[PDB]
Amino acid sequence: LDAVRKRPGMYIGDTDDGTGLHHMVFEVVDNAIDEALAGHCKEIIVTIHADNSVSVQDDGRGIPTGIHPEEGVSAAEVIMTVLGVGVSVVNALSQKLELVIQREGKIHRQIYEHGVPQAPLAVTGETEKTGTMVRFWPSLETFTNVTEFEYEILAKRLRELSFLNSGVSIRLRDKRDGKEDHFHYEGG
Amino acid sequence: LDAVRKRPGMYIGDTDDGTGLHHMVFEVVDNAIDEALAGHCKEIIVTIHADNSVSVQDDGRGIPTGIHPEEGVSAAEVIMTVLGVGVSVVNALSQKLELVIQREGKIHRQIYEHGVPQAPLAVTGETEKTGTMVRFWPSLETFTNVTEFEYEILAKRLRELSFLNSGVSIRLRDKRDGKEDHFHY
Ligand SMILES: COC(=O)c1ccc(O)c(O)c1
Ligand SMILES: COC(=O)c1ccc(O)c(O)c1
Ligand SMILES: Nc1nc2ccccc2[nH]1
Repeated sequence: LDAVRKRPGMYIGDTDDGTGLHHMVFEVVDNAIDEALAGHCKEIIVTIHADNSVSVQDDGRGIPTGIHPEEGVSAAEVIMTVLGVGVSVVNALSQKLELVIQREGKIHRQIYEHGVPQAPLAVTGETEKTGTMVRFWPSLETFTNVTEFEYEILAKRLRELSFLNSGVSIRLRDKRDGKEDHFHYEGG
Repeated sequence: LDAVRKRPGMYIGDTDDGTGLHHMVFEVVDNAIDEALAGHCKEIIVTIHADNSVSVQDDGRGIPTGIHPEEGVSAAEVIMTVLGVGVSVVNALSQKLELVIQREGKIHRQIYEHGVPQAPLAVTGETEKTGTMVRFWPSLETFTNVTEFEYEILAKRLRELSFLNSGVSIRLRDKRDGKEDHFHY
C-alpha cells in the first residue's frame, strides 16, 4: 500500500475539498452492494457514527476468510492490503478500520491502523448470520479541511444507487442527529 | 515496508522492553560507520535530542542521490523504503525521519513519516561539505513502555564498535542533560 500512501490524491481524489473523503464511503458501498447482490435478502446499512467514522454492512455471504495459498494470510487481509479503486485504498487512508465477517457459522474480526493489520483475522465467536461489516475512521493526516461526513452527499448518492440495484435495500443512519433514510427500489 | 510495520518485533527486536528502541539507533549507526570508513575524516556523531529523537551524522562522501534506474526514485529513497536489517526498518518504525545528504557540492533533504516520503529527495542549497545525516523520531505507536533512550545503552554499544572500527571517531552527545563521550581507538 505504500504507493497509495505516497500519493493519496492520485487514488482517492482531492483530500482537501471533501470529495476524496466521501469517495472513501462510496468505494466501500460499491463492495457492499456487490456482496448484497449475490444474496437473496440483499440489505446494506450505512451508518455515520458520532465519532465521524462510517460503517457499511451487508447481509450477504461474507467475504472469504481462508488463508490465501501464496500470500499466506486470510483472503480478507489480501483484499484489504494489496493494490473502483479497491477497498485497500480506503484501508490505507484510514487511521483505523474494523472488519467483521460472519460466514460458515463463525464471526471473524480484524483491526487495521493506516492499512496495517494489528493481528491476523481471528475467529472470535459463532453466529447464525452472514455478512460483512467495515467501519473506518478516515485518516486525519491525509484528509484535511473537510473532515466530517455530509449526510446529504451520502443520501443523494445512495438514492441514485438504489435505482440501479434492484432488490437491494439500502439504509442510511446518522447517529449524530438520529436522521434515517431507506432507499429501496424493487424494480425488475 | 508493510511487512515491517506488520511485525515490528521480528525486524527490530522487542518493542516493549527498550531492546527494539535502542536497536533503531544501532542500525543507523552501522550505515554511518560504513560511510565514515570510506571518507577521510572518519567521524560519526550520535546525538540524543531533547524531544526524544536521535540523529546520526557522518563526514563521509554522502550516500548516493541519483535516480535509481529501475526503481525510478532517488537511490537514497530506494534504500529508505525497500527491504543487518537495513535502515528501511528504522524508517518504517519512525513517526518521522529526516534525511540530509551533502554530496557533490549540494545539500539534499527529505522527510519521511512512518516510512512514507513526504516529497522526493530535493536539492536545497550548496555546500563544500560531504556526509549524511539521519534524525529519527521513533514511532510511539510501535514502541511502548520504554520510550526514552538510555544513554548508557548507546554508550556501551558505541564503545564496542569503536574497537572494531578502529580508525573511526565516534562522538555521543545527550542534549537532555549534557552528558557526552568520545570513543576513538
Ligand atoms: C471487499 O469487500 C469489502 O471491503 C466490503 C464488502 C462488504 C461490505 O459490507 C463492506 O463494508 C466492505
Ligand atoms: C543508507 O545510509 C544511511 O541510512 C545512513 C548513512 C550515513 C549516516 O550518517 C546515517 O545516519 C544514515
Ligand atoms: N500515524 C500513522 N500514520 C501512518 C502511516 C503509515 C503507517 C502507519 C502510520 N501511523
